[PDB]
Amino acid sequence: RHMRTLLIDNYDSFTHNLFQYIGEATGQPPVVVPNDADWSRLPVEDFDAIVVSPGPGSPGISRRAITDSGLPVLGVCLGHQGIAQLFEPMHGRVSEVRHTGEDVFRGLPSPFTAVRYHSLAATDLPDELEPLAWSDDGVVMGLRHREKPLWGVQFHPESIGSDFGREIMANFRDLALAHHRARRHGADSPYELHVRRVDVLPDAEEVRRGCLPGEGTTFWLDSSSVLEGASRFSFLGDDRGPLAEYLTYRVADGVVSVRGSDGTTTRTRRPFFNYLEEQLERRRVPVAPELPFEFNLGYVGYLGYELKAETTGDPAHRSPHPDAAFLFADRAIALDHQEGCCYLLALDRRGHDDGARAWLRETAETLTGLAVRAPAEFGIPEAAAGFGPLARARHDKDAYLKRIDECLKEIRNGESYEICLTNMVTAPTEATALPLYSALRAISPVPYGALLEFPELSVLSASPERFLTIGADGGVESKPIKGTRPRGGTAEEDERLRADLAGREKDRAENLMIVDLVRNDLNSVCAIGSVHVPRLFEVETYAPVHQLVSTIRGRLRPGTSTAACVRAAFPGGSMTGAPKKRTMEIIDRLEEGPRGVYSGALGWFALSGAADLSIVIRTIVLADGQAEFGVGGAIVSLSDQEEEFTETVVKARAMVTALD
Amino acid sequence: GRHMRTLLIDNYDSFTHNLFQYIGEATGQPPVVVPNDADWSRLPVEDFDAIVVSPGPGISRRAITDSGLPVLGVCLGIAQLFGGTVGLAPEPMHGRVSEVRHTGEDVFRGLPSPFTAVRYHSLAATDLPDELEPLAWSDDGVVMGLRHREKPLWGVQFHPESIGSDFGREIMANFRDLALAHHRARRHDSPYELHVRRVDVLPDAEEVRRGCLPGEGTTFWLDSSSVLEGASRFSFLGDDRGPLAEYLTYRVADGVVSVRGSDGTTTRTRRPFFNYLEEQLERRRVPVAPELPFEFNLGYVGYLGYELKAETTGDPAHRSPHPDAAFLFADRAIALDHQEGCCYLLALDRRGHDDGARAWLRETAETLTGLAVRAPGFGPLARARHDKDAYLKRIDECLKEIRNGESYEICLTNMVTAPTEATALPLYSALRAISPVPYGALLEFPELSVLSASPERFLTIGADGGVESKPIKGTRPRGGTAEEDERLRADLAGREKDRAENLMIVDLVRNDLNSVCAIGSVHVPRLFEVETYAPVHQLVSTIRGRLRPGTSTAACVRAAFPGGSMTGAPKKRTMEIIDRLEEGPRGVYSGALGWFALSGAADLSIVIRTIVLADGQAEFGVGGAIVSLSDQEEEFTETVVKARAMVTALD
Ligand SMILES: N[C@@H](Cc1c[nH]c2ccccc12)C(=O)O
Ligand SMILES: N[C@@H](Cc1c[nH]c2ccccc12)C(=O)O
Ligand SMILES: [Mg+2]
Repeated sequence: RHMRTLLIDNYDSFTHNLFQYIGEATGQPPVVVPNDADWSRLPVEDFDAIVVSPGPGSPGISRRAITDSGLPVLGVCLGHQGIAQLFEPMHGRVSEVRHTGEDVFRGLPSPFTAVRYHSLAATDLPDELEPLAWSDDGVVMGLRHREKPLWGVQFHPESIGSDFGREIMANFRDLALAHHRARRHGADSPYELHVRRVDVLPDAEEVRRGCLPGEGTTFWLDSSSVLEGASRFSFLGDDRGPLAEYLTYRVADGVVSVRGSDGTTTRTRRPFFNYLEEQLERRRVPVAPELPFEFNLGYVGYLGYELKAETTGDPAHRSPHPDAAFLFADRAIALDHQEGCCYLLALDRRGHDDGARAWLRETAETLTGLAVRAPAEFGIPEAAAGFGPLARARHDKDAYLKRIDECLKEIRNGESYEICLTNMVTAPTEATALPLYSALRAISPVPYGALLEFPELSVLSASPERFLTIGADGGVESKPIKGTRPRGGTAEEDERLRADLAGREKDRAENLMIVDLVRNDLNSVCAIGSVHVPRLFEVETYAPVHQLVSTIRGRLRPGTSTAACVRAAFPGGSMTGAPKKRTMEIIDRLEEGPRGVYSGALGWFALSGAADLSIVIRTIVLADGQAEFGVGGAIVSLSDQEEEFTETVVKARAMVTALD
Repeated sequence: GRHMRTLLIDNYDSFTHNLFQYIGEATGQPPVVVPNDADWSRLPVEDFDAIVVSPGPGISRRAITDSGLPVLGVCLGIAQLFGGTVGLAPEPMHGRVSEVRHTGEDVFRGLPSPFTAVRYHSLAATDLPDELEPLAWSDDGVVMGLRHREKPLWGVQFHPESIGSDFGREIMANFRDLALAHHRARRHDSPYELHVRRVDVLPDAEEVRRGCLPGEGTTFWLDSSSVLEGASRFSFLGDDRGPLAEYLTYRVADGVVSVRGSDGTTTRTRRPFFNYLEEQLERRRVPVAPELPFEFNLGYVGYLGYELKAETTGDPAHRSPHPDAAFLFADRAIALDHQEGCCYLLALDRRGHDDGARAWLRETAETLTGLAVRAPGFGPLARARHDKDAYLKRIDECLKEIRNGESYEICLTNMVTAPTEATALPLYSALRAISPVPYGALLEFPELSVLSASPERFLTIGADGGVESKPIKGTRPRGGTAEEDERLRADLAGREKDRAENLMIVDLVRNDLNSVCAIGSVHVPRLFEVETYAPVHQLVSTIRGRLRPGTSTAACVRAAFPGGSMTGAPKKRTMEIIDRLEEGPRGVYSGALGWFALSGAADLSIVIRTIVLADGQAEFGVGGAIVSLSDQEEEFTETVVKARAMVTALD
């Protein structure tokens, strides 16, 4: 559903201006009720946010909305003064307003112009209210309640002489969504989360080898590249805990297989995304304030491409691997690469003591023993050599050139605007997961690296791509990568190719169409006005390749689960193309087989409702003495067949090099 | 009344939810999304006001052809449906930007040319049938915009909602506006029949009053005494001699509507005036005549008295000595086109009969052709209700209310009365020569004569439901030299006090228009523009909106009356202060004077710089904004300055 806003009219001549601004900012008009209306009569349960309009004179139902309701409230002028009390003269004149950039003022430049309609201001402010903004005149322009979701502005955002009025109203809408997403959680948690900070940062690979079994189900979410703003944390754990479970899914059957600490495999004939939504709602646990990350344990694993059968796609091909595979992590180790410390997370059932407090104690001793001095740290045409000596692509060059030709025909007939045509390469190897991964992470250090060691398969990911980062507050971020340029080797040819990638209209167009596609997916589950693009066509360089990256953000609608958001956006637009449904049908025909783990999502669903998912690219799947890795690229009207083939070989190089 | 219901047909493409967002933000209401494989039988198409047809790689055909509703086709349709060609573009372009140049018409209203748009097509429109018309072109010479010349169909061969496009929200709002215009038009079984003859001669306006209208009897002269391009162009003259003509007056005391037929009998009706006017305009609806370059379709010409506030948001604190409303139902009018130099004659028959309307046109056409060959302090005996000492204390009282936060701005006015041995026409002749204005008016009614030298636009409302208000607030006198005027118009635009006085009224009128206008439609295209007339320099701001569907022209006037530029903010509480301190009625002054067209259009001035003649005495209102920064002596002197035009004309 969309969000519901109550606009309380205090009988001033500005209520209808606020009506317009709320309407434009939130995409839904507020329900207007008079101040002297009956409170007990009003269906306040139906409403999700109150805007208290300016009134004449000094600070009826706007009092009850603040004290009792418990709903998000925005006080405008006399509503602001109302919040200040319950807990020089300028009319139609402008002041420069300076602020901290928090809550209703986020995104706004300091200063910004606003008009004031008052002779009275909040001089002595109560201890439970903090000021957020001041006029050049030196009176309080913004305030907040430190616990309750209450906000005040001592100016008219909707005044013609004011700037960023719509933004302030969009910010209040955003604050109210996050408040109602945080109210869903109560005393309903079936687990107690124990946290322990250890003041050592051992090498992540020492933690994997030293703390995790070696044999059995393990996960390692590996920030092998650490850069301020891009990546900060690594996560590791195993299935040895008493409350830990391993979950698999087959589309063909449509059954969820679940292995507990009983040893029993439970078969449920249902869809995975609904299964996950249900478990995540039932197993809800609130985020810890002591943690600088929002992964407070939960599900770690991958969603395979073929899960499209439950989204907007057809079950055309069977994967030989599970279509979904997740460890429910009851215990995990978190490395903070910025601050140089560790966090130990362990689940106890809210009533019981299942040795969670004991695991924190034991693994803390182990980790301090691994803390030792941190050790010391390709171009074309050799990058475009082959897939390796023992390797065999599903489609050889000729077969792939014909699939590209078929893509160009489908685009000429106007069936697709962009096709992400991919190939699958299978090479025999006797290599074990961890040694092979140790070589890969050294070759291609990356923000979204991962080693999953599951019974059916090992996943060795050197992905740099963010699919969905969802906060517990309902904030969504997607960083689609599309537009690739090889490295030069010669640092002259390299920075030349980097500049070529940012400038070429072809690559910009490849990226833009995916930005529009991901915007569309997000808009289907996000609040009207929340979906925006703060960064377009940023260049990111990694050991193997130069990548064109765009950033899309949104805010989930109330009643939309984190699982619902991923379903709406799965499979990733950056791995399908536009329009998605018809493009995935073209992909089904030309690829003549499954993608499997490749072009799916890999990451975690937290018990806090937060999530962080990568796109599975630059990944080796190890199963039964065989390494298989996907490679692909965008086909558009302007594409050259030879160049597009060469691009799939280049993208394989990190995986080809790791294997030998 | 209600908000517009937009339908969005989903043609199975990854663009629908982006269009959903942009329609939502632009119109303030999310569209209903319907799959293209829906059943048109079961679909309640009657409940929807507009259709957006999403791009594709169904019921879209029935939407454009059958439905007969406003349609915006984006990318994928209208071209091919009306026997147009779908031919290959010079270069296929998917997610590729181009500069779009356009005429600035319909969906392109207010967009700069060029603007940037993203394209997702390999096919374009080469040839276009007579019925279709191109509105926009790309930088590689491809049609980017079209419309049907009759049916309300618009085509856009780019994605407005694409991240790489600009002014996408503006395009969807423009389409919403056009959809409101189509639905306001289709509503306008007519009781009357409108006859129009163009006469390519322009006589002197004052000689048409003397020659064509009688010296005694009920007459009107809407006088563009000042004529400037895009400000004033037309003058309207008429009398009550017609067979269907009616004189209509109202009293707030009784709440009685008195209508006087051309037979001579007067029929009385107990009904709130705005509810009567709405009811009559709804009954007497006659479509716009596109032969006419003006919107006045015949109808009611007259004034709304300040005391009508008792039936809007105000209290009946004082009874006007004059009628609280007074309108001549003009069945016959002379229209002067000062730009093109021709006269238009409008005459009204009843649908059933022929009452010599065709005859009146031919006769007065010969009369006008004949005339065009001939002619192509407050005063010495004046008495203010409040003398200086009294008016200064009413300002002191205004300042008390402002310090106690009861009002942000009070428009405190005085009423001046002076005896005169002068008749309506000679006095107005002097007044219009002294102070040429766009909204000059001579209304000669039985109870009173109204001599308006108002430059101020209250509400200009088109038949398409487009509303404009130009509130004036911030005044300065003229100077002796041209160099003195430049200083004073520079000073008026610069002072914080005058800018504040004006801004608060802009916020007030925006609020009034938003109560009756579509979400997103209300904007201020011009803020703090200085206009110069004979008596003073005026600080003027322009406000625009579009009426909600099911909001009458009369309903819009009711919601905005009295004008914010003559009350202050907040209007309800400030009008109570005015009631207390003025100790009597304003009457015609600070009311609204103009016309209500049978087409649903209206053009109303604010009554300022106006003399009322009744019982052989002249009376005129003057006032000004009182704010926290107001000096009493200065505010009083301001009222004496604004009297100069009325005082010089009387002397
Ligand atoms: N880079 C993430 C953690 C992470 C590493 N590899 C991943 C793979 C999938 C999901 C998350 C991750 C962070 O800093 O918080
Ligand atoms: N100036 C208006 C007509 C007009 C003149 N005086 C008026 C007084 C009231 C209303 C309208 C008018 C026009 O050109 O169209
Ligand atoms: Mg602004």
